[PDB]
Amino acid sequence: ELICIVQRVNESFSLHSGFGGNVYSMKTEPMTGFTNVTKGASVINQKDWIGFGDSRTDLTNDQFPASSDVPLAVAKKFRSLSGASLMLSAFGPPGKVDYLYQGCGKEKVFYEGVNWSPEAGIDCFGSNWTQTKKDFYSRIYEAARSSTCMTLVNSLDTKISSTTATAGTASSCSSSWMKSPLWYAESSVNPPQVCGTEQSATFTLPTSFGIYKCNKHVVQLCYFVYENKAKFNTFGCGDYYQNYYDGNGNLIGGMDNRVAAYRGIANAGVKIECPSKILNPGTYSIKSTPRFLLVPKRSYCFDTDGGYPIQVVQSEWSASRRSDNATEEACLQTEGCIFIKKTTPYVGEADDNHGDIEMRQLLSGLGNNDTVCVSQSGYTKGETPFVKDYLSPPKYGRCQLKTDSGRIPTLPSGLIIPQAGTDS
Amino acid sequence: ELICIVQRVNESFSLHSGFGGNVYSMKTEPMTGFTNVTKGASVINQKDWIGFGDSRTDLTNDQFPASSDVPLAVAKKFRSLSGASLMLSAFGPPGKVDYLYQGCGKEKVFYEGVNWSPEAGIDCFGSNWTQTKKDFYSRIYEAARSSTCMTLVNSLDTKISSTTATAGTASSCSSSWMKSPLWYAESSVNPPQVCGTEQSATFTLPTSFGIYKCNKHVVQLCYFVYENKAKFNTFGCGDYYQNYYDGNGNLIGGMDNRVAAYRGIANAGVKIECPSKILNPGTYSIKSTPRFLLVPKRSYCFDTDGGYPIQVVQSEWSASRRSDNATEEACLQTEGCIFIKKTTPYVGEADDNHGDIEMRQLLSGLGNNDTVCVSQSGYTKGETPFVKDYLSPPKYGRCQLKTDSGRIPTLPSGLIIPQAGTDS
Amino acid sequence: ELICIVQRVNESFSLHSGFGGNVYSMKTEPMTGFTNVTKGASVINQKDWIGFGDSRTDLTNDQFPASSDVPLAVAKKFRSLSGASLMLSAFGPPGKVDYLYQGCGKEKVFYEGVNWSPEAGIDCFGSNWTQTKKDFYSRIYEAARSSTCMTLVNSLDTKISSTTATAGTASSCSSSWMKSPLWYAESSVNPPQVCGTEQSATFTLPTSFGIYKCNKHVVQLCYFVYENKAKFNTFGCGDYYQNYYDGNGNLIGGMDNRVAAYRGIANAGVKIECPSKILNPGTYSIKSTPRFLLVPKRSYCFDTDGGYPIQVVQSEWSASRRSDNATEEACLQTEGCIFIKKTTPYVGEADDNHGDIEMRQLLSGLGNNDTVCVSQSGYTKGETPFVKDYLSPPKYGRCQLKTDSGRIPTLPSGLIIPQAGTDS
Amino acid sequence: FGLLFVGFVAGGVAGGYFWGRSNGGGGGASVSSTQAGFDKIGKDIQQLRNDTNAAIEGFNGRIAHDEQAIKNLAKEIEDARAEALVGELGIIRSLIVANISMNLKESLYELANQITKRGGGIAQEAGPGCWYVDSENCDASCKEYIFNF
Amino acid sequence: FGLLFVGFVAGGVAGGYFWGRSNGGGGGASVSSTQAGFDKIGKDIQQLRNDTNAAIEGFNGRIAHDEQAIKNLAKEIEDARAEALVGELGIIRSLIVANISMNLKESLYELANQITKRGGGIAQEAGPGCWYVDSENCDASCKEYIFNF
Amino acid sequence: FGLLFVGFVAGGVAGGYFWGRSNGGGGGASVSSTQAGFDKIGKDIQQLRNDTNAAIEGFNGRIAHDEQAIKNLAKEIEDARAEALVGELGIIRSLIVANISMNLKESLYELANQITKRGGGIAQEAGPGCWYVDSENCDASCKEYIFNF
Ligand SMILES: *[C@@H]1O[C@H](CO)[C@@H](O[C@@H]2O[C@H](CO)[C@@H](O)[C@H](O)[C@H]2NC(C)=O)[C@H](O)[C@H]1NC(C)=O
Ligand SMILES: *[C@@H]1O[C@H](CO)[C@@H](O[C@@H]2O[C@H](CO)[C@@H](O)[C@H](O)[C@H]2NC(C)=O)[C@H](O)[C@H]1NC(C)=O
Ligand SMILES: *[C@@H]1O[C@H](CO)[C@@H](O[C@@H]2O[C@H](CO)[C@@H](O)[C@H](O)[C@H]2NC(C)=O)[C@H](O)[C@H]1NC(C)=O
Ligand SMILES: *[C@@H]1O[C@H](CO)[C@@H](O[C@@H]2O[C@H](CO)[C@@H](O)[C@H](O)[C@H]2NC(C)=O)[C@H](O)[C@H]1NC(C)=O
Ligand SMILES: *[C@@H]1O[C@H](CO)[C@@H](O[C@@H]2O[C@H](CO)[C@@H](O)[C@H](O)[C@H]2NC(C)=O)[C@H](O)[C@H]1NC(C)=O
Ligand SMILES: *[C@@H]1O[C@H](CO)[C@@H](O[C@@H]2O[C@H](CO)[C@@H](O)[C@H](O)[C@H]2NC(C)=O)[C@H](O)[C@H]1NC(C)=O
Ligand SMILES: CC(=O)NC[C@H](O)[C@H](O)[C@@H]1O[C@@](O)(C(=O)O)C[C@H](O)[C@H]1NC(C)=O
Ligand SMILES: CC(=O)NC[C@H](O)[C@H](O)[C@@H]1O[C@@](O)(C(=O)O)C[C@H](O)[C@H]1NC(C)=O
Ligand SMILES: CC(=O)NC[C@H](O)[C@H](O)[C@@H]1O[C@@](O)(C(=O)O)C[C@H](O)[C@H]1NC(C)=O
Ligand SMILES: CC(=O)NC[C@H](O)[C@H](O)[C@@H]1O[C@@](O)(C(=O)O)C[C@H](O)[C@H]1NC(C)=O
Ligand SMILES: CC(=O)NC[C@H](O)[C@H](O)[C@@H]1O[C@@](O)(C(=O)O)C[C@H](O)[C@H]1NC(C)=O
Ligand SMILES: CC(=O)NC[C@H](O)[C@H](O)[C@@H]1O[C@@](O)(C(=O)O)C[C@H](O)[C@H]1NC(C)=O
Repeated sequence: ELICIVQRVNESFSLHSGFGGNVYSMKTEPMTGFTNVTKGASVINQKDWIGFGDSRTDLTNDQFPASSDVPLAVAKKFRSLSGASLMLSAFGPPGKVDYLYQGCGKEKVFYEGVNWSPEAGIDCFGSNWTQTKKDFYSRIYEAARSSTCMTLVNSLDTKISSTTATAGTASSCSSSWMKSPLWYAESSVNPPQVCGTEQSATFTLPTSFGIYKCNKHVVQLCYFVYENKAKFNTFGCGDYYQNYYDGNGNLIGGMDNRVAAYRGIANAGVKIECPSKILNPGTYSIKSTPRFLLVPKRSYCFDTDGGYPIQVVQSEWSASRRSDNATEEACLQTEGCIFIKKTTPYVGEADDNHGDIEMRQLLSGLGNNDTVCVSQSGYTKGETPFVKDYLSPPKYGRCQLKTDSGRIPTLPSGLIIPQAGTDS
Repeated sequence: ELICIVQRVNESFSLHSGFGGNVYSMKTEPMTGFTNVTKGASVINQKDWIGFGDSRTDLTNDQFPASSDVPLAVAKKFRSLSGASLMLSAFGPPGKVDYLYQGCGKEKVFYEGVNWSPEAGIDCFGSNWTQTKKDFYSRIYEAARSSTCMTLVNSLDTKISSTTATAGTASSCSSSWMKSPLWYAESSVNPPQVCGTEQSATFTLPTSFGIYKCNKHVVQLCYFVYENKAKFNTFGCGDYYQNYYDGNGNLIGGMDNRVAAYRGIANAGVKIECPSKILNPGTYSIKSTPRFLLVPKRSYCFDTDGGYPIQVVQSEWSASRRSDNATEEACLQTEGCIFIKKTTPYVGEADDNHGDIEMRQLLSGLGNNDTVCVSQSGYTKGETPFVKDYLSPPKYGRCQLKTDSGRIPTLPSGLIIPQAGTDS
Repeated sequence: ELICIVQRVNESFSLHSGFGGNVYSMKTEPMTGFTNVTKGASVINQKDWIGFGDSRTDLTNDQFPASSDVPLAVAKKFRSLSGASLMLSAFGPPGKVDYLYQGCGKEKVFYEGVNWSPEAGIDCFGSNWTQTKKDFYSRIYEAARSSTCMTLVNSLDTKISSTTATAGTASSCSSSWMKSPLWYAESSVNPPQVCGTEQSATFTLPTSFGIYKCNKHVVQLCYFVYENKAKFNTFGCGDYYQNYYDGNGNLIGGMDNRVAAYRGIANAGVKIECPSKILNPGTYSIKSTPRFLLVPKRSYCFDTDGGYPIQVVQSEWSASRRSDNATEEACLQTEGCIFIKKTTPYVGEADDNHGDIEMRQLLSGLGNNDTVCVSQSGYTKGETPFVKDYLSPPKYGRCQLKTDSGRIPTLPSGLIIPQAGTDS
Repeated sequence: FGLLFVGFVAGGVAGGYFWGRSNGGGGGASVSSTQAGFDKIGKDIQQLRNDTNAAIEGFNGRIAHDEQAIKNLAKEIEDARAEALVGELGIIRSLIVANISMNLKESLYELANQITKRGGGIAQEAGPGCWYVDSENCDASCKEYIFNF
Repeated sequence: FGLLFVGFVAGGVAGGYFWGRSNGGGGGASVSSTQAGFDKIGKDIQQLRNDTNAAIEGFNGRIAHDEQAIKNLAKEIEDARAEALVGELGIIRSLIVANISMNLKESLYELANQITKRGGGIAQEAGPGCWYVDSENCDASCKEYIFNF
Repeated sequence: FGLLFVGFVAGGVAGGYFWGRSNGGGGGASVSSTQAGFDKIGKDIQQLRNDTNAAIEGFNGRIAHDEQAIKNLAKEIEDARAEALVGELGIIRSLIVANISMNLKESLYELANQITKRGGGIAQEAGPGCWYVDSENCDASCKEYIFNF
């Protein structure tokens, strides 16, 4: 009696081709799946990263950890002071906090700026600080994607030719002025029979700052705005002008009226525009209309040694106070930047303004020893190479790839019969 | 009696190594081969593409499909009018056709321009329209590789300071003038005892046009050319000049004689050069020598939202009429552009000028539901990853790769004997 | 009696998983290892490369091969002359050697320049030739990464308006002057009652040179430096100035005092700065302060047709003579360049200055038929895809990749037992 | 018909490995039992698919490093990249499969020797899974000792 | 000498699978027939190489998305890319081959059981392709029934 | 217990392929000799690992063309690239291994037929490596002729 072991399958059994024969089975398990994604900030390398911050990241703050959106372990990785902002420290308005930011880290978190919103009610002839703000922070983010480190340069080398000149003050600027720019005036210039001599000035973007090296510098080439010639002439004579050339004499910024029209809002009187250019280190020259002079005095110093895309985090107040989203749109219109945004408003644990639950869980990624990618869509670990949806740029790291679930191959399971040969 | 089945091969049998034993056989079939390539235009995605065109793509044309180089199904995908060109609609010369091109498509076919060749015999003091033409179409192609959409902006916001001034006319320009640029004159300026006041003007490149968004704008900063100072002084006084600065006052284009020499061809008298710069949206300022003023009035509006390489198609007349290849060399000297060229002349089916067989078979790719790559060498389907020759850039899509035929691996066939083990 | 062949392993036997069963064995051999790296220069393709050189590469030299750092087979691939440099041939100082370099090669070796060091003691009012030197050679290296060929353009088309003018001479410049720039003077200008008329000049960067095509040109826009206005006024009047605009009139280089400060070292008297800009081909305009005029007369002509990263080789003297490393730091601060540096000083075989052992073994790679990659770390063959350490950029070719030795997989050896199935 | 081949069935009917018998007094009409306790199997199937992970853990661990600084997604790029990677994966799948398919069918060949070596050479290898036992010198609880059914 | 090994031949002489015989009255000089109608084979060889396409269709369908905007060809780039891709392909080839080589030689092992199970256990598996038949209890059209030659 | 399985040992004790014997007068306690001169083996092991190179020479010959003009190393890029390449290599390894593992164990199956075809059908295939020889019709230098031990 011939006695076999016959193999056999149903209309519920399915074949699976291999390179080396094939296989039978009723069910399969997928080989891989997607990798969860977490909203917010995080970092792929914990010992090369730096945050710059404010009260919300300050541990010296008399109210920590209720006033903080981060744990301490994390708060140690920030260069914060309560009430600071990068902007204020670029200008040092009268009676503000003047923290010399300086850190070095490839991944960079920026979580400040609220400490100069409209609420700061800083005047000082500010044309539209929220504008100044946006253009400022952009050049910052523009320069911090390509830099390792950053430091405030809290005093620039400067000189004026005019020796009679004196320094400014405004009812509008708490009866003094900015730390930068510097403002110089001529008492004698009298539009009505005297118009004085043109003032010169020069200034030097240094090649280093202490241990920090300067390839590129973020400054403000500041000029005055007037409604018109007639408006201005009630002070000066002819056109207003204020101009910045380099060592060769090519013109970089400023506001020379003798070639372009006036643009000062009606009856707004005098204002100041403070657009931020990025300049190499070096000595730059200044020519102004005789009675007044303006001079850049601080800067932000960056290297060209390389950086990861940065993480800019939403820094507004609570509903009650007047904020703005000037660093959001700055992050948006700038390459290699990444915004972090709350879906709700800020609801503080110590103040109304300090200690948001959403933020704490947002910034909690900062956090972990095992983030592997960091995209505009949030951040992942390294479970699989795939994501259910695209990881939105800017991103860096071992970033996954959106594939459709129907393409993820599968592997046999449950009851399994081999196969081999034509069997015929 | 031991009774076997012995396997055995000849000097006509060849072995084939596998990872898992090897194989014997007298012949082989290649695993893959090359993929044919078709000259001409085509598109990889039929529902995201736009053509801009002329009579040769116009279906309203009283003579379609004899006057057309495309089928209708295809002609529906163009924004054409009989006798239009992008250039004319940038200038609107007197008695020309003035079609407001606007489409949005990633792949973009450009098949027009012949309706302004020398044959158009447009004068209007044109220095060398064929030059103007080339520099025009380049900035267009330069901006359309990086844009999704495009629209003619057929009226720009403008203002003059001088109020006595009046608008131009030329025997040479059908006794009127361009739609753009706009031309303003001073009756009183008399070189010989009067020289009048400098005219100012301003203009605004808008941030959008209807549904179309403007990141970048293609304009003409137009100026006058004179043989020399003496020539000019018979009108104006000192040097001629005409200058364009931005909102900050940096100079972009124009022709200021007071810093550079004159260059007007001998006894050519006055001419106009119309070079095309790409400018961001915004308000730009103008200073001119008192008697005359010029002002840009139209533009081409593009987004920065992204584009595929474009396909520029040879748009000349038939032998009998005077054409030029100004859009060929414009396509050649510009990144991400692709030219489409006939090997013969144009031989029309309705006219001499409308209905070429070569063109119809060239543009027939536009056409298909299954083009997968589109290179300067023409276009392929997705048979194989290889091509006999290189697919010449610019290209996009699942583009094949030239490998030598001798490297394409092969697979056994005909009589086949396995192998396994040292057999010893 | 059941009689088997049992397989069996020890605590010294290790398993090896395959896709198709596994394997046993006491030892393994690695599948691959690293590829040695050789310091110095070499080339991946012997028939497309060009060196430009000096006595050290010259075979006509009455002392070859003792005066040479290369073999002859290699020396044939250079465009050298004893005592030449690219710099001198850009200026042709009085009584120097004036070799018209011209070669075409993708890989490019530059091994010259020592023949203008401080030792050359060239005066001619040189502000800081070592500066001039660095900025020169940079624009050269900047333009030679992107070019196939290069030729000296030893005479540029030029014209002056002033007809009274005459040509310069200096006690300091061997009682004549540079070949370039050209120097023009006004006898009559007398600061003290005469100040003469402004001189104009123009010049043309050609679109080709003989068989060599010019997309880009390396020139010197040369100007004078003075300690101050008072210093200068003892010659000229008001400010000094000297300016370069293009055909449109945009300003490229020069030194106009009327907008930027003076910067001439104390009591240094007059000097010359010779910074090198890269300009397209075309006609460029010049305006100078009346008494003097300067004009560019030579150039280096490059194509945009493409190039490999270049190889710049350390060209100093021996200890005894005064050299500099101006082409080292030029190579360093410029993209796609590669420096080649000796660890010892130069110790010549014919002279002290000609025939270094270290160099000969450095440049011996030039050399071989089988270099496959060429990095800032030296050069490899094609043994393996890996290197023990990173191959430092700039690099090109089939460049290896540093992996850790512990990751290089291995393959069984010595006694080997198969395996298959759960065996249970 | 016994271990190199797989048959089918209709309607109801289970599937798998069973136990069958052939002829008799010339000629027979066959007779198929209802599976043996073939539990060595299910231990190994459980072993094997628990091994695959080695390669699966390998494929999972490899995600390449990238860096875009650009604000808008590179979608064809994304999906070319995703298509290449799913491509590579398809291969891997195909190999685990063969790595079982071979190794499963290499241990179905490591059970049918247990059967050919207990009652031997009574068995008389009709190859694998199948054998030739005469009802002359081996009978009924000589056949419940060996086949286990 | 019978299915795990392949021999050669010179001059003329065809190649393939044949039919051979060994000894006799002690001792023999061998005798090789001229192939059987072995048609199950050629059906399967035809089956198999018609399957390969599955993987070949797979390799064909994968062309990566690229976009250059540049007017001059990137030729080393082109050919590095082409070399990588031909590289990947070489592997695939090597696997189809093994996938046949194994599966062909797995069905030459699904024909020689048909031969070892007709006249059995007269056959007496001298392994595969080869067997031990005595001229005592199996003769001449018992041997044209079984081997088919 | 004979060629599909591998056993272990402790303390001292060599490893490899040997020669064993089973029962006797009912029942036996086994007896294992000290390897045969199994030299066909070591010729083939030497053959085989000398073949691998074909694929190893293939993997070695493929280094992709690159060009950076940048002065500072792209280290994540470098190592993503290096990780991809070591990745690809891991696969290749895994296949040479199977390519031996299969081909080694396919020639351990091309030695145990030499053994099953000399004294036959005295041998009586207890599969491979193992066989059934009666002490009735085959004895002692009939057993030094066949097994070579
Ligand atoms: C390896 O070869 C086997 C056998 O030739 C292939 O198996 C075939 O697979 C198709 C599905 O693609 C089935 O429809 C056939 O019935 C199978 N035939 C046999 C005889 O099994 C298998 O496709 C190949 N492996 C791969 C990865 O392609
Ligand atoms: C898998 O292993 C087999 C056997 O070791 C290799 O087959 C050898 O291939 C070479 C050609 O490269 C022939 O010259 C030899 O005669 C073959 N030997 C045997 C015993 O078949 C085969 O090369 C390996 N597979 C791959 C893809 O390299
Ligand atoms: C192919 O399958 C075999 C058998 O299932 C795998 O072998 C196992 O490998 C692990 C190590 O990863 C060992 O610890 C087990 O003992 C092995 N089991 C057996 C039964 O051999 C092998 O890993 C698979 N191949 C690959 C490349 O993963
Ligand atoms: C084919 O056979 C399998 C088993 O031989 C059937 O699977 C059984 O399905 C029942 C429910 O109907 C489950 O409770 C059992 O767990 C399964 N048994 C095994 C051994 O897996 C399958 O339903 C059959 N298909 C058809 C169409 O009859
Ligand atoms: C080796 O053997 C094969 C066949 O066994 C020979 O191939 C035959 O070639 C003839 C012509 O000479 C063809 O008509 C047949 O179609 C082939 N037969 C088969 C079965 O394929 C081959 O010519 C032989 N080589 C040598 C050198 O003798
Ligand atoms: C396991 O067995 C192997 C061999 O069967 C042992 O390897 C031998 O080691 C000796 C030295 O102790 C060498 O001189 C021989 O060359 C080896 N023999 C062979 C055949 O390779 C190994 O030492 C054993 N391991 C243990 C722990 O006993
Ligand atoms: C420099 C300094 O004292 N900064 C105060 C900082 O804003 C601080 O966070 C808050 O200061 C306040 O005046 C404020 O409402 O802003 C009172 C808040 O209680 C205080 N909050 C905290 C958390 O410190
Ligand atoms: C930009 C400009 O012309 N500012 C003038 C400035 O407002 C003005 O001179 C200042 O007027 C003030 O009422 C003021 O506080 O603004 C009093 C200031 O002392 C006075 N400052 C000066 C420098 O004159
Ligand atoms: C606006 C308008 O009427 N354009 C005419 C357009 O050129 C048209 O294609 C051709 O017009 C002509 O005058 C010409 O020779 O150009 C007569 C041609 O028959 C006509 N051809 C066609 C196909 O319309
Ligand atoms: C560029 C320039 O100076 N153009 C002057 C222009 O040719 C000239 O004033 C025009 O001369 C004409 O003969 C002509 O048709 O060209 C008559 C025009 O009315 C006249 N136009 C004006 C604005 O004066
Ligand atoms: C144009 C010319 O005669 N150049 C001489 C060149 O420098 C030459 O290499 C060296 O010239 C010298 O005056 C020198 O010390 O520089 C004498 C050296 O012996 C001579 N050396 C050699 C190798 O030619
Ligand atoms: C840059 C500048 O103003 N140079 C003036 C130049 O040194 C001066 O005019 C020259 O003075 C000299 O003593 C000299 O050799 O330098 C005599 C020269 O003939 C004289 N050259 C001229 C052109 O006047």
